[PDB]
Amino acid sequence: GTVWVTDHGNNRVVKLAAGSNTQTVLPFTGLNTPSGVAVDSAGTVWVTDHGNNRVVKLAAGSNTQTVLPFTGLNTPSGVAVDSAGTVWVTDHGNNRVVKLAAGSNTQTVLPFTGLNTPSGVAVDSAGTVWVTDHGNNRVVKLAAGSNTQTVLPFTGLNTPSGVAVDSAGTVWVTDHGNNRVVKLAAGSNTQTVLPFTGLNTPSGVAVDSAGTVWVTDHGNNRVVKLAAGSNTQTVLPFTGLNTPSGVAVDS
Ligand SMILES: [Mg+2]
Repeated sequence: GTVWVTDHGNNRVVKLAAGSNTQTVLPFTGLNTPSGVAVDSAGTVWVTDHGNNRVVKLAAGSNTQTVLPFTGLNTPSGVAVDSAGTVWVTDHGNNRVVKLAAGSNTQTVLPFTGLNTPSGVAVDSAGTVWVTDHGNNRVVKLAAGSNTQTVLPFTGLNTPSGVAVDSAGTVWVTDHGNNRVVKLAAGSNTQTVLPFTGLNTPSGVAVDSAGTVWVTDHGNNRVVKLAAGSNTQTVLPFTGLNTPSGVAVDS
């Protein structure tokens, strides 16, 4: 239930530990316009350091930032990590999605086709990869071991900015251009719209195993949350956010 946020406008990553209402600032260094964040159950944090065309990670309680050995990134927009430690990145400026398997020294390009300005990525424990294909107003997926993408049956998306998936295969998307969050359950082809209100250019979404949903409400400099079944959003007690770009939660 810990929440991490890329506080883009302030070139920093903040967190609110489970049970705390006072954020901490993580000791990343030299970030610029950081665009997204991913975490694992060990509390390692990965960040797309967008303005520096790189991906960095920080282990829990450390003072060591590691630059991951990706190649040729341009304006990278989002990151996802699985329990095996593979890292996926939406390489926005190159219209592609790349990954580093844990322990690999060079990235792989995923066999998506026709992407434009991809904005975000999520993975599940089966290794399925979902991408917000922002420039085409759609969400695409590759199943583990497949090289044939499919397009999810969302409707009416505009400049979608981020995606999250749970262990049941439900998919949530920040439909940025429409100021809303939409979801599709696994066996569903009819989206619902979550009861957030007053969102402005929402930038990212995270879910936990209990079905709580957190959203970086970028245009209002805040993070909002709906617990599973809730109909009233809660503004988290972060302070000083500016143009926040992404959010990740752990269990
Ligand atoms: Mg973004």
